[PDB]
Amino acid sequence: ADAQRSHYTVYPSLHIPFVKLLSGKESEVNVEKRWELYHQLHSHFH
Amino acid sequence: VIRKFTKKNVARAKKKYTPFSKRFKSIAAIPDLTSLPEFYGNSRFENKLKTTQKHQIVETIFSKVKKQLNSSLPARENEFASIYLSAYSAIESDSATTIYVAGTPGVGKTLTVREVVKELLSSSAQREIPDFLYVEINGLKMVKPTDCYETLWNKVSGERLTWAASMESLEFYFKRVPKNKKKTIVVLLDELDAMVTKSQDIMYNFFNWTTYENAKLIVIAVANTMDLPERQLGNKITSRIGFTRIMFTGYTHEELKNIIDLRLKGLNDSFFYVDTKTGNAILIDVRKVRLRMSADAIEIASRKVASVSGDARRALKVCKRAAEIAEKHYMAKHGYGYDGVQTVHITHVMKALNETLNSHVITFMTRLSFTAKLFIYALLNLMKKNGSQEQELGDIVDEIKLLIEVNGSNKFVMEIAKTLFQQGSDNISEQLRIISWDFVLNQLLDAGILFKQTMKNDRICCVKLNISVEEAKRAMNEDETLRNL
Amino acid sequence: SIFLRTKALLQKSSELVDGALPARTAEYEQVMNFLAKAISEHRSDSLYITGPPGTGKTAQLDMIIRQKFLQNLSWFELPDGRLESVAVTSINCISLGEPSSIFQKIFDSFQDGPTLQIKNMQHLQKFLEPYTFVVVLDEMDRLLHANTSETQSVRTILELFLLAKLPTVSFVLIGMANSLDMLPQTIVFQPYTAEQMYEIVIQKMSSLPTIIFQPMAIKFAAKKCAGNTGDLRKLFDVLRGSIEIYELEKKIGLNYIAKVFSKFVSTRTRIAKLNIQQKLILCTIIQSLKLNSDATIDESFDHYIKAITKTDTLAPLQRNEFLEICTILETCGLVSIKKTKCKGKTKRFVDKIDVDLDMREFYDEMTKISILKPFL
Ligand SMILES: Nc1ncnc2c1ncn2[C@@H]1O[C@H](COP(=O)(O)OP(=O)(O)OP(=O)(O)O)[C@@H](O)[C@H]1O
Ligand SMILES: Nc1ncnc2c1ncn2[C@@H]1O[C@H](COP(=O)(O)OP(=O)(O)OP(=O)(O)O)[C@@H](O)[C@H]1O
Ligand SMILES: [Mg+2]
Ligand SMILES: [Mg+2]
Repeated sequence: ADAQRSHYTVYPSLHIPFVKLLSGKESEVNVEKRWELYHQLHSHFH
Repeated sequence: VIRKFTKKNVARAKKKYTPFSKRFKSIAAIPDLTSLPEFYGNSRFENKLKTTQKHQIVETIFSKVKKQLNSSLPARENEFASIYLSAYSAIESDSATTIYVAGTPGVGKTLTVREVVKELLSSSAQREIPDFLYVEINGLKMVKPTDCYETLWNKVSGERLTWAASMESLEFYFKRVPKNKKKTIVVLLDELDAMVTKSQDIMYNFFNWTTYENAKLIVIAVANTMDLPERQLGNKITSRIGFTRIMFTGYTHEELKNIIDLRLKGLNDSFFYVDTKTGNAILIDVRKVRLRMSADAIEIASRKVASVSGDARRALKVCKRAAEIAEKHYMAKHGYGYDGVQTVHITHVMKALNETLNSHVITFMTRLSFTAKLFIYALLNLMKKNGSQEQELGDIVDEIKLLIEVNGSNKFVMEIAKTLFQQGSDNISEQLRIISWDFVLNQLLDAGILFKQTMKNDRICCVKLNISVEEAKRAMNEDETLRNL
Repeated sequence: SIFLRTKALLQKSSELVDGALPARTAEYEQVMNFLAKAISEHRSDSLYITGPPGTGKTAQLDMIIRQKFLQNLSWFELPDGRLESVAVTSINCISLGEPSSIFQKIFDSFQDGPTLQIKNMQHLQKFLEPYTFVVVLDEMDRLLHANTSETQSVRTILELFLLAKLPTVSFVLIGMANSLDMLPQTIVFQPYTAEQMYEIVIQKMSSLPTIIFQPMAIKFAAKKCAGNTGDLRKLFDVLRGSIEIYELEKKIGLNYIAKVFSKFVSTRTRIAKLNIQQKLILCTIIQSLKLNSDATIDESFDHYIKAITKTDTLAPLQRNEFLEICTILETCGLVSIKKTKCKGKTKRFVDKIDVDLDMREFYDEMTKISILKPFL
């Protein structure tokens, strides 16, 4: 059991974190455009 | 490149790192090692220390006696028989075994083991037993304790390897090599307690190779103590060493007599041509002189040594010291130099015995200065006052000051107070320590009379007597002044 | 002769002459219940064998490797009969530089080829992942790390016994150790009994034309050697010494076994050989270790000079004379002298006296002498 090991690496099995607002009735392109607006404002700050 | 430190004195031996298990392609490919030129042993400095005499030196009558009493077997016959029977049975059966021998110093362990292997080599020279290789490993003659691994393998194969490679080679040789391709090896492990490390790997390996079926190895282990495995070794090694252990007891006085008179067979009660011009004596202006040692002198020497230790070295050195005392008395009265009947009787032996037993300690504190004895007297007074076996140095300072200022009616104290506190000057101010205070303290520390603690405060640092209090008071009572107050 | 052959067969290096030791027939099946289980199903499990020294653990496991069995590839004949593949090595762990190299030592047994650097459990695991492998580890106690606290001392052994149970790796780990010198399945080799030692002795002596011992002698030796330490090496040494005493003094019999135990094994006789001057010194020394209880020679001698002045029995003697009588009591076996740093504000090396002689027999020998009774 790897839980009894001190450290172990994992290779797991296998597009934006912004979620759909307005009680789940937001447009998908509104979510993407919010993501790009946050990215440009955050870049302009940093 | 820039180095963080340097090692400019590294001296590294030319020893290979590859063990014997890789020396051949397989176990079946190993040849007969007995028919190998470098295996089993098949003195370049002895001409360095010679020179021409350009003189004829004088050998008096006592000189042959003193050379016959040097350390360089009438009483060891049962131990010889046991060690010989075990080693003989192990050699001629191709068996591996351990023979354990213990004893106090000088009781003949090394001499008996060497004579046993000499008689075994004589037996194998006339084909009574198979031929074997004899190896001596003395644990006190090794720089590192692992060097025994380097030594034994070099005695077996002729290779020079490093110690871990040597011990791998020895493990492979004892374990895997067949008996028909091998030779018997008898290993004397002398001073076994010196081969004891923190992890007992050397002891385990040496006694575990004797439990291998193919090893053909006999280990004679010589130790100080009967229960050295029980005191310092693990239970596996104690199991492998065995329960059968051979004790070499100290000699009784009849056996010490037998040893001494075996040393004095050819010159005791014998005549010499003495040549009294120079004193140089030749064994058969010139006189025929009988030389004898008293039998009662050997009796009292042997009795004292046998009661104390049973050491043969001690008995031989006592008789040699008696002969030296007699020779010094003899050469004093004639002026013979070095370039009737002369006897080593009872009194020379008694003066030789008592010169090791008289204590210089009380004689040493007798001949000290007044200030050192005053230190010791104040320390004794503090030890009896507060009952402590450890006194602060500031207390000793105050006690010395009190003894000087209380016994101020004593004439010696009147004469010595100005010396002790002003060095008799009346230009030196009055001192807080006496003159030679640090001198006598350091002197009693170098002599080992005192112990001092490592503190940098001088007043609260403590001091202890390392010698007996009875000796200190007996020294203090010999003085005329300190026994008065 | 036949004395020579019996002596050769009674050595600890004697040859092991269907695959079980003569008094071990239980435990061998237990190891079979580890082997024929995990060889067939290719499981990863860990065995751990304990026992006192000389219980047959190395001998039985070597017989198992010899008769019932990449470099060390063999065939294992199953009870079903599949003859399946296993690589078996046997490593004594004392002949190892560091404990942490044991994984590398596992690799050098099972390697033709490339030589990799293995300094952890992970490398040996990923080497053994794409393949079964059985490693017998003699002297498991050598894997302990000294002076490294209780948790970190068992570091390598936890790695070995954890990888010995890991899924989709094929590793069986048999670790023998000794209990007096120190989860996997635990098997204990119990110490041999006198009947088992009799069985072992007659089965070993069966190859000779005749048995040179009387059988009450063999049973007496077995009963006197068994117990809480049933070490077979001790019994072999006792019988070999009996043959040796017979050969020196000349069937064997009981008297030679008893003479072995008489020669190779008391404070009443030591006191009785002493001079009244020597007897007073021993009385003062045990009296000296009553008040101080960690006292030197010069503190014991100081107490001795106190006892004389209130009694005036015998002339008072000097310190060096006191030490040689104390050295006389070394060589007859009553007083013991060591050297260690004293416990106190000053820490330098002093010589001390310790005494362990039986106190029950000391008071009996000294109360008979009237002048010594003040000194108890
Ligand atoms: N039985 C003896 N007969 C004659 N000389 C003896 C006898 N025993 C000892 N000696 C002498 O005393 C010396 C010391 O003996 P040996 O070297 O064998 O002592 P040891 O028991 O090994 O002691 P240690 O523990 O100090 O090494 C010998 O070299 C020899 O000169
Ligand atoms: N049942 C037996 N029958 C015959 N010989 C035996 C038996 N058990 C042990 N022996 C022998 O006893 C000797 C020591 O046994 P072994 O080395 O196997 O002990 P051990 O339990 O591994 O002890 P240790 O922890 O000291 O290594 C060997 O010579 C071996 O052949
Ligand atoms: Mg010696
Ligand atoms: Mg074993």
